[PDB]
Amino acid sequence: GSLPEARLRRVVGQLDPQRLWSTYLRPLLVVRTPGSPGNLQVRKFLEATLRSLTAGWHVELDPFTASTPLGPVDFGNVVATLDPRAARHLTLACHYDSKLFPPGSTPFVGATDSAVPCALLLELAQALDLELSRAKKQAAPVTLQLLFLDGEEALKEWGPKDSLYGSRHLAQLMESIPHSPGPTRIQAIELFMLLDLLGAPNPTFYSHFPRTVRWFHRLRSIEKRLHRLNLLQSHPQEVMYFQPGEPFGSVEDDHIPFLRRGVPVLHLISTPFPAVWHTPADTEVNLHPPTVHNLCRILAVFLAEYLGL
Ligand SMILES: c1ccc(Cn2ccnc2)cc1
Ligand SMILES: [Zn+2]
Repeated sequence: GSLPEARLRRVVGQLDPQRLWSTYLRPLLVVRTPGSPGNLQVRKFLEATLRSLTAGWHVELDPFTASTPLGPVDFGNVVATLDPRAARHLTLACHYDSKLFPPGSTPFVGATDSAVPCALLLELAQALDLELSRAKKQAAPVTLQLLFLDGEEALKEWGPKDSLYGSRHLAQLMESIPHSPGPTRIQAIELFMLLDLLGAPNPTFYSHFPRTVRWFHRLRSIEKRLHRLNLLQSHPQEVMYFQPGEPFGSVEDDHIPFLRRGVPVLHLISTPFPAVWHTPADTEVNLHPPTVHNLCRILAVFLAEYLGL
């Protein structure tokens, strides 16, 4: 169920690293705390970019107001579903908000956390647009969904109530909406793959959920293959990212509200975290571009194999 070497090198060749970097990543690297103008502008940028894709995605916002330590705040999740008619979908997710820090420092823009995840999803959707479009026209049975969640980060301290505002809301919302066969939109998620903390040098990923280990093994195999095919940079050893064995640690994140409702999850998060995590140095200059593009190639092959593109 793997690509022939020919399909694979063509798929990798559809990626455009400058597009990823300049068209998708750079515009996100602004302060975008919930309720801010910057957050609103990034939301509108994601929406408009997704609506421009030629495949003709269904794009909708999930807006809500919630109580926070800062008083009422308005949040909005961006939900892009390629074929709303389809029974089920692979869902790829990330958070688009940036963590609020108090005034008086260099602004926190969360390059790894999660501007790079956001940009990867946009690049994958654009690079595979012709294949995705063809699949949707063929009424392919499993479509693609991209979620850009708001309010992942705590506004003032992490706990079950000041965190995950967007994902908690969206999971409850999906539970309340009928789908066919469903019976609700929660059952339409065939797999929930959450990208977080990506773009630093030397990431390490582990399988967080035995239920989904087969897909983790697929990612590891694709890393090894692309290494052997001379398609990964600054990758001097065949397995570097996808590590076998017990996880370093689990991480509370936007998958939790879905996991608790029985959705299968793969958590694609570096553990240990980037050295710059939750400091103002989590910026563009501290990203490692070759790693970002390595991950984009791994993910593009994964996506084409998962969906038969
Ligand atoms: C502790 C608690 C929660 C997290 C979740 N997280 C992920 C990205 N930024 C924050 C990480 C560590
Ligand atoms: Zn964070």
